[PDB]
Amino acid sequence: PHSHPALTPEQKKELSDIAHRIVAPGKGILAADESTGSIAKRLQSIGTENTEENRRFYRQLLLTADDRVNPCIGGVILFHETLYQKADDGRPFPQVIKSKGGVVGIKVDKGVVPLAGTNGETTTQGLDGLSERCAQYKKDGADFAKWRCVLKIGEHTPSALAIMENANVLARYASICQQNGIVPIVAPEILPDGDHDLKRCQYVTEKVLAAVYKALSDHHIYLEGTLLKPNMVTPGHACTQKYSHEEIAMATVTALRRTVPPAVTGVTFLSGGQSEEEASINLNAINKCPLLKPWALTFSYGRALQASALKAWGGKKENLKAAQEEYVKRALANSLACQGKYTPSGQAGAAASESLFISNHAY
Amino acid sequence: PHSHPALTPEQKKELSDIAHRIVAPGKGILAADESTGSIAKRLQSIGTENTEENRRFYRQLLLTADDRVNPCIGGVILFHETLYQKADDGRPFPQVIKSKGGVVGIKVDKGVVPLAGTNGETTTQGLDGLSERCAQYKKDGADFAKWRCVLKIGEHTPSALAIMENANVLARYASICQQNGIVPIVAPEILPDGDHDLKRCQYVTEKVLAAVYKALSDHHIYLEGTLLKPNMVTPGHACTQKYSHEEIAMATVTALRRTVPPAVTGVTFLSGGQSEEEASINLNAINKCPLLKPWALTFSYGRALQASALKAWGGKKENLKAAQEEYVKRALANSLACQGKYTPSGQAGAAASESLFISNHAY
Amino acid sequence: PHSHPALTPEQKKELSDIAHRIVAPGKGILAADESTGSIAKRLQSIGTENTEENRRFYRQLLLTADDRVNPCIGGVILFHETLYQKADDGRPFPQVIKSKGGVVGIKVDKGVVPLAGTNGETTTQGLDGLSERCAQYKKDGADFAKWRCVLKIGEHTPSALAIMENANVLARYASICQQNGIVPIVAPEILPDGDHDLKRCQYVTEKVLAAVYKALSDHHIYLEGTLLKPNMVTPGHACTQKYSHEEIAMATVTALRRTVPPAVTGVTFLSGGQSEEEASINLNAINKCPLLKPWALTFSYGRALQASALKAWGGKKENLKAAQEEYVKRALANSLACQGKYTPSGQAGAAASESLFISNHAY
Amino acid sequence: PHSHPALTPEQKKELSDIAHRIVAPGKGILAADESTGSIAKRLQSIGTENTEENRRFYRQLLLTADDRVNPCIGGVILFHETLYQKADDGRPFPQVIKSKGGVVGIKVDKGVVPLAGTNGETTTQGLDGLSERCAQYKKDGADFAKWRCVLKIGEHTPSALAIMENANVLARYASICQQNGIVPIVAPEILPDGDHDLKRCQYVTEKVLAAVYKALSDHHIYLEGTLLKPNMVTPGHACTQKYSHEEIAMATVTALRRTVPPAVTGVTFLSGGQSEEEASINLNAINKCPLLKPWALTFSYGRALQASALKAWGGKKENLKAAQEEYVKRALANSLACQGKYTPSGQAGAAASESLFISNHAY
Repeated sequence: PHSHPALTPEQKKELSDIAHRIVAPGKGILAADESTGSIAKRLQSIGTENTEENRRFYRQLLLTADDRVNPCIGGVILFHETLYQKADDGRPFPQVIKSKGGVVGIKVDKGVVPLAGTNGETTTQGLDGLSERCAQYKKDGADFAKWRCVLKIGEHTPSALAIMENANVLARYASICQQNGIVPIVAPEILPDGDHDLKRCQYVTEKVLAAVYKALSDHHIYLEGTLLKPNMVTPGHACTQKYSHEEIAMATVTALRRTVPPAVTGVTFLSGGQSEEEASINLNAINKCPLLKPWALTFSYGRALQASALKAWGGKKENLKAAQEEYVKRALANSLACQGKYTPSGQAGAAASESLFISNHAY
Repeated sequence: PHSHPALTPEQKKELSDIAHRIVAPGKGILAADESTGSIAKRLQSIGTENTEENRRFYRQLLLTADDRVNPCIGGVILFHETLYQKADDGRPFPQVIKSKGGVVGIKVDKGVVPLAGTNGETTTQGLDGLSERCAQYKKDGADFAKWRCVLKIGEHTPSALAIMENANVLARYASICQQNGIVPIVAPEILPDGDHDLKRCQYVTEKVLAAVYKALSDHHIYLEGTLLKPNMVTPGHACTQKYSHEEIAMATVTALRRTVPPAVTGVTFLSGGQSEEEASINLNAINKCPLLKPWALTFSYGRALQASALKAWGGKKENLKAAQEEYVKRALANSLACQGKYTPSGQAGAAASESLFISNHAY
Repeated sequence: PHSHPALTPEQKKELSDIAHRIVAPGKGILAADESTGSIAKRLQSIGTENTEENRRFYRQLLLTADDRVNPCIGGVILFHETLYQKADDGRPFPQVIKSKGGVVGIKVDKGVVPLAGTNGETTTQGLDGLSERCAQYKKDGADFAKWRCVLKIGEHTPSALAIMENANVLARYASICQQNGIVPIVAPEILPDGDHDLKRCQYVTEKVLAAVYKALSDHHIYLEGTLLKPNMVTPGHACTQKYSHEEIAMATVTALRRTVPPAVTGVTFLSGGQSEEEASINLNAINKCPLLKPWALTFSYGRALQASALKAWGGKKENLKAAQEEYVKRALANSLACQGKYTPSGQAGAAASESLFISNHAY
Repeated sequence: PHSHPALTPEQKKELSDIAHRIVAPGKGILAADESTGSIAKRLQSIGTENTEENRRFYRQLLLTADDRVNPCIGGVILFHETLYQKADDGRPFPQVIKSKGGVVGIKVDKGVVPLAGTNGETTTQGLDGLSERCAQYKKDGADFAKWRCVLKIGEHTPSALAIMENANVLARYASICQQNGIVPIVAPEILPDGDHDLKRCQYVTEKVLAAVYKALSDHHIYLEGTLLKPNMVTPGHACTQKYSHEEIAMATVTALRRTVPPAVTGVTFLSGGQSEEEASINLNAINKCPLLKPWALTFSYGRALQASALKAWGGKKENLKAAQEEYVKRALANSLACQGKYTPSGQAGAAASESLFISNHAY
């Protein structure tokens, strides 16, 4: 085929600049774009209600930390509502993140819907009018975006149709984003559920990353103006055989090494149902693995960067300072891990009180 | 490759029923689903401004036609606004049609959107919420829907990307429609512009369809409960090469046979700017073709049915008899054509009616 | 693709004329292409000497079937060896086939080879220097040729790579043939092995059939000059449920209706371990299935038309006239079968055969 | 999809070992696999008869030089013929090559065959018997194989079919090599013929390479035990534009970086028709590209090493030492180039080269 410049060289420069500012060495992303119902679950768990004012409050907390976290966070992923929310001193949240030293992010997908004739599979929707939302959002104060899809490993899942769909739908969204100066973060989230061991996870991950990078090539997306946010190679949470961080490190680096091109600027690992300490330890391990790593390997933790701070606040407005402090600490730990310079804090077991959910309820 | 029934015998049986009723021998489709804008223009050229009760009376005129049209009409495709309009007595339009023996349909796409670095090509949107909307429409009166995808022929069009995407989006629309118990029509309209010859048009038509039914397969579409709305096979509007209606017939059926599996219940053609008489002549020829045709070949005419009828409107109820019979005659002509029973009927009348150039400043 | 003629109108016709003459009403193909090894399996199994002469005799035995067989046989496929073999009357085998009114065909494939990473599934080799061979074969008296690609239904098979590989390989073989003026017989044979039921067999047959034709489109294959040689949709040879001949028929017709374009001239069927009369019953049932099938449903049986003949023969040249009559008998039956006019006296038939699964000793 | 191993750790390791040995710092590949007809091109030129005698003596001349270039050549590819020839010492050529400290490789493909419906595009053959052959070659001393794929850019080429077909045939070739302990060097050769610009070539390159590795994924290939032999991104032979060596590099490295997985152990650039001098200059430049280059960039040159050495021969025995020192000369400078340590840019205007398409005679 032959030439048809989708983006101008000027636009290309913009995307590269931004995509590169986010994944700077030592920085990572804080994912605080949880939807209304989702976050409602968090407030219920402690003893707090889920009101507008409260939401505005909790957010303001993580967002008002001291400048220790400044060289640690390259970006934050906000929820639509939060975008137009003001601080106590009247400062708009988007601007307040700017003052710290990071870029504004915004979730844009409109939830997953089911696929007919598949063993409980889904694809994500939300393309209708996307470009308009992006032009407006760029104007309002956001620079990049996050779009998620959900795949699961099982007997004979994911399906050819599922990997096919999501990978093309992700490329589709990506194209739109760039035409509006928005760096797209592609998130091919695989479920850590099941009795599949580590081997099966690595196998599934590769074939996915292959499917996603081909779809993007066909779609003419500017790789340098993108980011990848995948799951680490890990067995099902119900799996029997335990593995070491070294094995978890090797497996993850290997799959990416065989599927992610060096044009890609960064791989931002999500939390993935892991506790705070595990997340950090795995991040450090991945950045220690003796293999050639051309792209920055950082994090994009949601609750993995919160947990403590959450129950620290506990609704009790007076518990503010202590909470914020806990979170700041978790930020430093990660800043160190993404650069292979972190060391464990404690080998006891203060991690997750709802870990494997199959035996006797959850929400 | 493990199957999963997206539909049960009961689900299937229903979709297969609605499809056979609309394409029943003699019956064709009335596509009067023009958007508020597109119809505003149609009205303005006869002293009628873009006002609701105008376009509500216009929709009523056609709908309130003498029972002679009952058989000619298998199905009527409506728009959101019209679907919720009542006739001058109290009964809503869905019921006016149902009492006449036709089946109700609804247009559900949300227009087109520019593509990822292509040659001015596009893809169609409208998947968000489609699911609930399909159920609300079912509850309200729609038993079938319409989605339109537009292709273009050129030195490098349609592109490989173009074909793939437009085919994937139609299949996703199709599935969701079938779950909600609504028959989905697939309309992959190629453009009749440019100086492309008949062979060019035919050949392009062949690639796109092959990929379409192949896309339908991958999503597990119940072929028997669907309708294909293709652009008839003809050269470009700028072509200087004359062709008989016979040649045009051949290119059409030949193209169909090679890509349309016999499971498909019916194929309804579009006009494409061609005069209503010619649309009827061509349609009649396609049906007189010696080649075996396993699927019904009828019509879905909008302009080719409203042209003259509207052209004979002056203001109120005066032409509310003159106009009706006009469209009635056209229904009676096309009903014969879908049966190879349309006597040539030499067009020995006044000029064709759409946008006729008597433009200076009259009287 | 703008439009690039890969075949001329002159070229096309020749293909379609040969393609049609083979599948005329009553006609069917005799697949006596039992290779040097595969024949030994059925020759030196019963002690009969495996030798070129004995092989030479056997063929001429079937090839001398009087004029009664003529109308029943459209074409005969031979092994490379038999092509260059003459008869006792000094005449070379091809000339005799032709004087009978049948077309001469030959197997061009070079056997299957396993794929690394699959669960026992294979692909086929044999394209090297095929054009050269096709020229020599046309030159030598051959008008058509066949190539087989075998697939298997299992726990997780067939795999996407299986479907993809065998399908794209068939399309290549076909385009080589068409250029040399050779009618190709695509043969996606799915083996009846495994404890899978009827519906399952239909499902995996549907996807395999959708893939094959999409590939041909991409390769610019002329469907009007080809023949499809598939297997019948039946349960595995280890199923617990018995089904009626009407079921296998309805399952077979519906599947083809959902995948094969009306442009395809004919479909030749495989025996697949069926009894001679069982294959006969089935072929007759498919021809009377109330669904509208647009193609010629005929046979391409080998063992099913040759079983009794070998046995009747006994290696004694003195049983000649008996052995032939066994073949002739079967040809007639299936001649009546390929057109739904074959009913055993009484007009009621046998359903099951083995039943070593549909009883008590299966649980 | 489902997990299915193809190679054991035993095989993987051995594969990586040979691969890394070849693409070692300072080492590159000598391509002396010139078929009888190809050899007859220049042997006739240097007044020497085309006989196995001098053909043997020529290849010998290349091997029997001084060990000053041993660190230079890591691999040598020959023709089937030379594999079983011997030197004046009495020992076989592969012995000579092994003792000299180099890996023996052989060409397995059987030329290019034309594809119908295309604008003069081909695809390679050879797969038949491949496995049996490679087994024979390895036992004989061969360790790596070569397969040439051809791709010409044009106003209508490469076509999807050309890119699809050719990529899968390479995946097939590799898989078989792996199962036989042979390291497959895949090479999608882009042709410099045409008037096209530098950007156009890069655009196509990126598309091709994306399709190549995608196919490698589905076929379950071990990329660590594979090598890539691509062309450098340059303008067409009839391009009226002038480009600087560094600019040529940039474009080439970007194409690779945008599509090639870190897993790929080495990238052996093909001569492509440049003068020995610039072949080294461009390769040299490519290594000075400040962008991250995670895979060895080296050479796979034939004429680019033998060119001057041929002139210094012309079928004479008195010039043994003569011709040799020219080869040693060529090899060394390229070892330095593969290290980015070859004399910088400057020598571009003392002699210039064939570029009549850039003078006033191109109008």
